[PDB]
Amino acid sequence: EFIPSNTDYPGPHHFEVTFQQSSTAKFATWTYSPLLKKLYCQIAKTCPIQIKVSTPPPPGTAIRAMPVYKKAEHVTDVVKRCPNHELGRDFNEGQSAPASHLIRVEGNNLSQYVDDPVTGRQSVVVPYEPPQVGTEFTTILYNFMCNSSCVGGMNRRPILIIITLEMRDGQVLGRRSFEGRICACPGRDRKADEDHYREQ
Amino acid sequence: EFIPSNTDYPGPHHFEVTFQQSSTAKFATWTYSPLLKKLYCQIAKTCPIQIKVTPPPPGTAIRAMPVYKKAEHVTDVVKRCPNHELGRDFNEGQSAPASHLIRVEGNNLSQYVDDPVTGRQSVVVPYEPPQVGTEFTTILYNFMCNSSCVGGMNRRPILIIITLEMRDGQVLGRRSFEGRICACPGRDRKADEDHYRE
DNA sequence: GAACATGTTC
DNA sequence: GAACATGTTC
Ligand SMILES: [Zn+2]
Ligand SMILES: [Zn+2]
Repeated sequence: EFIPSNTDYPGPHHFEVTFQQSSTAKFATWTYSPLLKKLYCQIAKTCPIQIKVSTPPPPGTAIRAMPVYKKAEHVTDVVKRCPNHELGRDFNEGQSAPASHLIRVEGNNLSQYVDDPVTGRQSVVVPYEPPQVGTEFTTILYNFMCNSSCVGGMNRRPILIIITLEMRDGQVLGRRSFEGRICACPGRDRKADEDHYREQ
Repeated sequence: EFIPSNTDYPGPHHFEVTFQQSSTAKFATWTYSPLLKKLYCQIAKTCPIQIKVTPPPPGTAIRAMPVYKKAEHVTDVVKRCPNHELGRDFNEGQSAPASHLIRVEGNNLSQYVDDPVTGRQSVVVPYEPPQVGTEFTTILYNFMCNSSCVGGMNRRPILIIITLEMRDGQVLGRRSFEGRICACPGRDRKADEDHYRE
């Protein structure tokens, strides 16, 4: 349990996590690499994630975002904000979410922020909301308060976002995961990363 | 007093601040440019600074103190970037306050002073007579934050303000020079000295 | 955004 | 130490 399972498992309900493709326009804040199942996002800059459910789940069902290290070695390490930002004045003050946590859900007040005493694991749970009428997808806002190169945070260590569809009980109804990249230039990094990996 | 004066003023005694030249072998933990009166130093890697003196009324002591080179930022107080101030790697092991950028390695008689009115951080040590056969006294120094350290002096150059002053704390000597805690003190000075030439 | 700065890898 | 990684200046 302390190491959570990256492994995708879309539940009985179709569990789809989709990033509505950013505006094509030049200034991206979060481009997502379909090919790399990787998300390059600017820091503390809201990026939204869509979730598609083929069939409705029993109520109280909810979604848990959780960051973790890709590097097997680090998986053991807990994902947390870099102290330097953890106390940082600039955002702690706007947002009620605990400083430590990396993943902030933006725009929900039922958002529950979690530390697993057993695993000392950061996460943030929100209760599933019916996709807007005439709308396919329940969209969510996620804020990352640490760069991927944030030293004393996950310096230099890639991470995975584990979004799970869970019962109140906690039974896993479906999970999807992808690489994250909080950087300064999610654009450049994506292209270099794409050319860098694809051209290989 | 809030903005300490960069200006050099060797006094009655000849205040000699000098870095005995580094090995000249390829590896450079630290280097000091005499052209730019700038010192390049790897982080937290001990760097030795000596001083050559007229003997000075006892209790005289010497204080290092960092200040931003950029006028705009002289007002700001140089301090360890949180993410280091917290940092386990060295904050444990040494007895000096994490806040502090400059650490003196050799002494236990060193005092790390956080001014209440200015709020500035510096370390004061008492002058020791150069050891016999030694022309001058030599003080270890430790910088616990890269010159490019976020939440500290993340991008902004600094000057080390060294001064020898009496127990009264009056100013007897003073010299300052720019510092740059980097990861590659060598390439930097060559880049910077190279740059300046052209 | 391209030029630059600056830490890290192999 | 060269070549890569990555926030930052203008
Ligand atoms: Zn951070
Ligand atoms: Zn630091």
